[PDB]
Amino acid sequence: RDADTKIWNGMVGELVYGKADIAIAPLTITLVREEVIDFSKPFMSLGIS
Amino acid sequence: RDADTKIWNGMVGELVYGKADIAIAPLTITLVREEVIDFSKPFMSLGIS
Amino acid sequence: TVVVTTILES
Ligand SMILES: NS(=O)(=O)c1cc2c(cc1Cl)N[C@H]([C@H]1C[C@H]3C=C[C@@H]1C3)NS2(=O)=O
Repeated sequence: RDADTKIWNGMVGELVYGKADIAIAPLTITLVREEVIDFSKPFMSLGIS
Repeated sequence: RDADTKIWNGMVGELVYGKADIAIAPLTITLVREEVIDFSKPFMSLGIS
Repeated sequence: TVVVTTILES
């Protein structure tokens, strides 16, 4: 979501607005973007290093 | 799965057949299970060792 | 209630 505006932008936002179809990207599964769109099972796992 | 029967002998056979509701267990997300049950997103990471 | 099945493993 946008800072101070809470409007969805980005690769998440493109899938929100119908333009994008699938996002096969280094994109972290997050609770807040789980709310808007679907996720698959994770394909890579990693931590903050 | 059983040979010639497909009836699961174990926890998920209790989960598929209306007996059990939720299965919170060390249950491996493999393709055979997820095509006929649902999984949530994983909660622990591991491997063959 | 709901049924919360498990397997016995430490
Ligand atoms: N090492 S890694 O992060 O590239 C990585 C990450 C993952 C792998 C395999 C590898 Cl090699 N498989 C798992 C799979 C096992 C079950 C849980 C999620 C899928 C189905 N997904 S994962 O946890 O996202």
